Amino acid sequence: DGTMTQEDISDYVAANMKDAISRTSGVGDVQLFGSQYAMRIWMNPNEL
Amino acid sequence: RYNGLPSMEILGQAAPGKSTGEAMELMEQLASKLPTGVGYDWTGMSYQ
Repeated sequence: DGTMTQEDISDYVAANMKDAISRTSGVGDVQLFGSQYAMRIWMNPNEL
Repeated sequence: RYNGLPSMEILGQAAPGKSTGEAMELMEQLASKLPTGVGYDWTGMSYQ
């Protein structure tokens, strides 16, 4: 429905799916094809 | 927390005469009519 971006889908999987899948029966390592959201502080050197 | 998610453990039992299966089936029915984003699961003796 084009309400969630690539970065938004990656967060939801990382935050609400990955942990449970990684603890699932017979599952070894789990690799996220993306990244979980973090609080990004994009600094401006001119304003600093 | 249960399986890495916020939870609240609820104890209980079947009334005189009725079995554990019937009591659990009703809890599953009552749990389905709860607000959006509220799930459930069985643990300990109920898991077995």
